[PDB]
Order: sequence, then C-alpha cells, then structure tokens
Amino acid sequence: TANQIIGEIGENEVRGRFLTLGWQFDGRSRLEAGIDGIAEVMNEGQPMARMIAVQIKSTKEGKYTSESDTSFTYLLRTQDLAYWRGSNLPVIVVFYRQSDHSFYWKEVSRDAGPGERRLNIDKVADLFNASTVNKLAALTVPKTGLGYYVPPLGGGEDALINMLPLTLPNEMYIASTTYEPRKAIAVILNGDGPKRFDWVINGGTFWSFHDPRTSACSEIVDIDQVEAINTKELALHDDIDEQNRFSHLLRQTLRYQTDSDLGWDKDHKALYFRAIEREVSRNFAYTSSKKKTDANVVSVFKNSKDETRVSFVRHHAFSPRFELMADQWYLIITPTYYYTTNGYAPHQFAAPLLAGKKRLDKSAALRGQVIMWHRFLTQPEAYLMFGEPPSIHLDVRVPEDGWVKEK
Amino acid sequence: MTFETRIFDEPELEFGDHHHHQDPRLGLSEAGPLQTFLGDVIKIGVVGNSKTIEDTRKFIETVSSGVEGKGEKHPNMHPPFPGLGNQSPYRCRFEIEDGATAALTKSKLDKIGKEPDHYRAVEMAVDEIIGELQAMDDGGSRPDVAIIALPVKLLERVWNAKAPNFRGMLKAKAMGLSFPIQIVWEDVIDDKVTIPQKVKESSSRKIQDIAGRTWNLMTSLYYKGSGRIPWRRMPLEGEFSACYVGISFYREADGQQLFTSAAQMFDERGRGFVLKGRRARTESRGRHPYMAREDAKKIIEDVLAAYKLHHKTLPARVFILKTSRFKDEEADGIIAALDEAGTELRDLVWVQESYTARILRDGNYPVLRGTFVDLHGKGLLYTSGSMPYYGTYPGKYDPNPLLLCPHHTSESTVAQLAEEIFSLTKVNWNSTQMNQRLPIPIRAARKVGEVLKYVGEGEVISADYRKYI
RNA sequence: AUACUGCACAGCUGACGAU
DNA sequence: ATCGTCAGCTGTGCAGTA
Ligand SMILES: [Mg+2]
Repeated sequence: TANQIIGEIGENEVRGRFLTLGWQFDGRSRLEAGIDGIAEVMNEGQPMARMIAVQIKSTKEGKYTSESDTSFTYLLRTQDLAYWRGSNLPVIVVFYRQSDHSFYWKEVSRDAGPGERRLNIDKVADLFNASTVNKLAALTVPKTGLGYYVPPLGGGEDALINMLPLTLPNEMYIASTTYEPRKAIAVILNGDGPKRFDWVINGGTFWSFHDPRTSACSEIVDIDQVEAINTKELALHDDIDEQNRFSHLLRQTLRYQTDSDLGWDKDHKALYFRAIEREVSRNFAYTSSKKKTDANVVSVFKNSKDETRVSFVRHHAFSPRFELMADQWYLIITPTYYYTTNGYAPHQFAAPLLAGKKRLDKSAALRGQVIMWHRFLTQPEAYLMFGEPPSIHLDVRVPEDGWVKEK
Repeated sequence: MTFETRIFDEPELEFGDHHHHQDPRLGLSEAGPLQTFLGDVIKIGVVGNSKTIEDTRKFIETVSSGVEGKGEKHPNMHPPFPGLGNQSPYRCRFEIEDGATAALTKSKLDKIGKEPDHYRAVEMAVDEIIGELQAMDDGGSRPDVAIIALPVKLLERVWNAKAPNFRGMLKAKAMGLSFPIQIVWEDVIDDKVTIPQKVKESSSRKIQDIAGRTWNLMTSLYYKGSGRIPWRRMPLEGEFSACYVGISFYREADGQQLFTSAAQMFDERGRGFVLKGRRARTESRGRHPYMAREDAKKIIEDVLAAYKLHHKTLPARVFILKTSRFKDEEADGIIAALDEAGTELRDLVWVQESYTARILRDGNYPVLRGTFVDLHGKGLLYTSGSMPYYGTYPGKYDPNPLLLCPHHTSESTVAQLAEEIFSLTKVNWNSTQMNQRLPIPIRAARKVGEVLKYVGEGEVISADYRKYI
C-alpha cells in the first residue's frame, strides 16, 4: 500500500533519530499490535538499563489537525488506554511528519479518572532534540523511592568570564620633577584648561602616558626633563612593590579615562555616573544582531507611602583590581548597585530592597547585565575602547531544561 | 586566551558493609554506619527548665517513630526520617535516663537576670551550669551526651537584652566532663514557640521544618554519644598514604592580638577516619595572619607523630591547607620539618575566599558543583552550585567559589588537588547537607579556634572532636 | 545555640608615597 | 598621626535554602 510503507519508513527513521544520541533502540516481533521497539538510555555510550516503551506512527505530508506554527493537537483511540496505562515503563508515542522531517512526542505519565485521551503537542517544546533530553529522560524514575537519579545527558554549552581585554598605549613618559602632590593639587585645582590627572608622584617622579607639556600639567613637569619610553621594557619587574606602583599607574590612568560622565569616585567601586535633570538614563543601547533592547541603567523608584518625592536613585558600579595574566593586563569587572539620595550622599535605608531584588533574581540577569554593560564599554587621548570577554566550552550541560524555574 | 575547564563527578562516601553512596542520609539508611555499636542504648541527659525537660522528652518520643519531611517538589532534598525503631539508620536506641534530670530554679534565673555587670552574669551562669553537670558526672548516672537546652527566659537576659557569647566560654568550661554537650535553643525542641531576634526585634529567626533538624541533631547525638564515626570518604584503589592538616585564624577577646588555629585528620588501618585537634594552646606574636617558624614546625611534628603512633609507619604524602598567604617565612620550616622525617610527596595549598571574579553561563542557573577552571596556576573551583541529585539550586545569588593557590613547592597538579579537596568537603559531621563549600580541615580549625578563643590559661584542652561540633 | 549561603557595616597587621 | 591608590584579614550580625 502507501501508508504502510510510510509507517515502515517512520519506524526506521525514528530509530535513527533515537540513534543520533546514546539512546539505543531495539525492534519488536511481528505480532504485538500496540507497542513498538524499546529505547534504552546510555550516558556517553555506557548503559545503565533504563527503559522506555515507544509506539510509532507516521504520516506523509500536510497540515495536521488544528495545526499552527507553535502547537497542534491529535485524537487518540478508545480501546488502547488499557495498554497505555502507566505501567512499569512509560509508553511514549511518536509521530512522523516527513516534510520537515519532524518527530513529535508528548509526555505519557499516567492515565487517570478524566481519561481525556487525545494529545496536546506543541511545536517548539515537545520535539525530538539534543537540547531538552533530560526532561525527556526523567520519566522512568517514579516519585516514590529515593536514591534514583539520572545524570546530565550529553550536549554542551559555551559560558563566559567577566573580563575586559584592554588596549593599552605603546609608550609613556617618565619625568623627574619638583612640586610634590599636595602642592601639585594646590596649584592645579584653580584651573580652566586640561587639568586632567593620569599620573602618580612616587619618589619625585611623574610616570605619565599623555603629553605633560601640552596640557595644564606644564608647571608640574616644568620645561625640561621630559622624555619617552616604551611600556613593554618596564612592565615586568622582580619587585612586587614596583608592580603595585604600576597598578597605581593603571588606576590613575583609567581615572582619567573613566572620568567620562560623573567619575572621580571615592569608594573602591568606581563609575558614579548619572544624569543632570531627571536623574534617569534608560540607555546602553545593545544592538545585538537580531534586535536591540533597552534596560533601565539609571533607575528612579518612588517610595510606597509617599509618591511625590523620589526615594532613591539607582546607578551601576564595579570594582577594578588590575590582575595581570602572564604578562598581559586585563580588567576584572565585579558588578554592583549604587543607591543614592540625589547624587552626592549615601541613602538612609536601601539595603533590604536590594536583598529583596536579589531574592527574586536569577543568574540569567547577571550575565545579561555583564554583556549589556560591556556593549557600551567598547565605545581624545583616551582610547576608551575594550575587547571581548573570553568564552569557554563546558564538558557537561546543566539539567535546568529538565527542571522548573525558581522564584 | 582560552581557559581549560574540568567537571568532576560527585564523590561517594563509605558506609557499613563496604557500601558506597554520595548522600549521607541515604548512605546511612541503606547500609547503617561505618562502625556499628556493641551496645544497644545511648543515654541522654537534659539540663534546663522543667518545661524544657518535658519537651525534650516529647521531642525524643516524637522522632522515635519517624516523622516525614516536607512537600513533594524535591523528594531527594528532604528524605523522611525512618525513626529509631526496627529500621534505624544508626541501628541503636536513644533513651533518656531517669537520673539525669537537671532542672534549674526560677530564683537563680531571677538572680542572674539582674544585669548590673553583663560579664559576671555570663560567668556565674556558665559556672553554675558546669558545676551542676560536674555534680551529675560524679554519681552513678553518667550520661553519654548531655543536651543542655537553654530556655528563653535565661538566654534573653544574657544574650540579646543583656558583650560576651554563650557557646564559647560554655564549651570552654565544659572540658573536664567525660561527655560532650549540645546546646539546643527552645525552637528546635518545641516548634510552637517563636523567639525574637536582637537587632530587628520585630523580626525573628526562621528555622527548618521538622525532619532536617531531626536528621542533623540525631547524627550529632549519635556521633557524640557512641563515638563511632557515621561515615568517611572512600579511598581510591592504588592510592598512596596521605595526611590532611588545616590552618585557620582568629582574634582573641581583646583589641589587637591574633592567635591562629589548626586541625588534623588521617585514616586508620581497618575501617576508620580520625579527626582531632591539639592539646596545647597557641600564643601570639603579631597581628598579621602569619606562622613564623617554630609554630609550623611543631604542628608538622605533632601531626606526623600522631600518624606514626597509629599506623606504625610514616605517611607517604602530606596535604596542608591554609587561609592566608603561603610565604617563605613558614614554608622553609614546613619543608624542613617534612624532610627530616623522609616524607616524599608534599602539597601546600592556600585557600582564598576573597576574589573578585565569577563565571557566567546561559540560563537562569549558575554553574554546577565542582566546576573547575585553570587560571595559569590558579585553581578556581566552585564547591557549591546546582545539583543533578538535589534537583535544583539551594540558594539565592551567585556563590563565591574557592580560589586554589598551590605553593610552588607543591607536587601534584592544580587539577588533582581540587578534586581531592572536592572529595574532602563532604566530611562535615555537623550536618547531613551536601552543599558544603569550605573544606573540612579549615572548618575544623575554625571550630577549634572559636572554642579556644575564650579558654582560660592553664586549662587542659581536649583533642577529642566530640567537644567541638 | 540543628546547618549553610548571600547582603550590609565597622575595625587591625607587612613592603608602598606627603606638610 | 591622618590621607587616595593598593590586595587582603577578622568580628558580629539577618533571610531560607524549593
Ligand atoms: Mg551541633
């Protein structure tokens, strides 16, 4: 016939779809009439003898019963529920649509008093895949009995580390000079030109990377003892105190660079940036590659009891630490919040709402926060540009696809 | 730069009849403890009020027959407690004897309640409790472990509403009795009562439901009373002989003095796992967390002598864990004190709990337990995380992972040592929880230091670990 | 004080720099 | 004897872990 040939196609091809993973499938004899070949779980090719009975059916082509782009239903017979009873192994049923080579399955846990039969397949979340197999594979373990569990089943994932590859300038300038830093700030504060700080006065020496003569730093460097040196020769030291001096140079270097909007930060967390009139941003345009999305970078939330006054204003912040990585300097980013009264004083109470936000939070918002917070950071003397955080490949995959979301 | 990563399987622990399981509760339920008890009864004593003695008896008779856990969402996270009857996990009975019925007097609690000097209230309360316990130990009614469950009335006039502690000097004084003690706040034994907290006096403490407290307290009582260990980490086939030492730090009950701490464990011949402390106090030299030379040398001499006394042979490998920086001030002393005794292998790992960088993955869940990344020598290891067994994440935020910094004198690679301490984290005899984060020698040394913080000079310390958890 | 994790705050030790 | 940068150490506390 025709549909018999379609069915004998479908059983072999769903055998292959089971065979694309470690999910060894076996056939059945001729006279059964109600259950087909049986699937056995193996992790990484190693068996542990967990069984699932599978029943095959297949069509050729066309729109199914009430078929949509996300869901489609089906009808089931009446005399098969006795064998579809939730026996020692669950009876997963599968259907084939040949046109897009789709193998549909829906969960069969246990029939009960309703006896609704039928089937309620959806297109996206109930298809044969290598991504949602743990939810597929967590069926034979019953609710009763403890100690039974199934490990993660194959697959992989690429995670990332919150790090910034910075692009440092090639050269910087060393200058031996007078005007000790308290006198230096006392003479540089009353200025209207480029009184910009990117130096450390240590042992009466300047160690700047921008031109000291061609700015408002002319009086500190004077008119002589100005030279240039490449950064690579003096980057490596045997003295850890000198490495701490270079870290001081790096921090004061960025203190120029990250003084973009409202920097010049007093705590160990930098980036106090904000707005001027409404104290909101609604910014950091993350264009991505399929759509752009915006998030409340600077947030204003009114108190519950009184609504006409702004309770607290929210900003974002991070703490750099300047760890070199085998003669290579990266910036370590540690995100944190910044509740503020109006922009200049710490808030009276804002801790239990941050803890409440963290209580309903996940780690999904953290990673998304880091990527949107670097999408702005990639964009005169300051380069103000940064690279891309590295990504790593995990041997195992988290079984969250087989679990329910937290709250 | 591309960073290599590693995933370690969840370790399995030893139990009775050569069993191996990764869950202490299930490992006790299927197999029983690693060492059984020749006797069949464990005697319990109660100190406190008459109502507290009553509800302690009610707690024992309530959990004797078995009490179920919590909701059905995570059956592997809250297993039922099968009681102390025919199918006991410990295979022993737990009885309260009639001679240990220490009831306090309301006149004394009115007396101490007076708070002219808060310090003398704590001292005289603890001295009277320890005197009564000593009077109980003298007679022919010696218990095995004493529940000294405090009442709300005494504690609220000594801890919150008045600043010394209670547990510290209390266990510092309960040191000559031939049985340990266990403090039980009144909420554990009676769940109807609600005890308010100190600072947020409107708010109050929240606890577990019934059976998790039952599991933890029953395991603690069994280990304290019998002295036979419930479980130990399974040794690997064809592995060398090893010895684990840990070093922690503390500050005394004064302004500017730091006194350090240590702990030690190894294995026995047949089936066992010792875990002790030291009988000698540690003095102070400065305020940085440092070790000098003679302190580290005598620590190594003590641990090697205690191994040699038990196994009749020196160990082949020494594993040391610290908390502050492994510098050359004490590493020379450690290495010299090892090479005078001929031990070949040597590992020295600084543990950092103070980092500033994490690892970010797709989805709403963080990385699993035991995820390893190698930062060119640094060994960043997530000793907590999601669970394929508990089925969820037991927490709120991203966990702070351990940072392994092996000393350059160490022998093994950074990936083997992290797997070793990953096996070592779950040897906490305080509770049956799986999500341990710090390793057990650092935890034990922290407990020893917290007890020794308030010990008066000239008092003999006990190496028995039952007086510490 | 039946355990454990995260937030928030305050203090002290060794190599750094000044009026 | 304080002060930014530095990296880290301990002390003493409050939610609930799905
Ligand atoms: Mg305890």
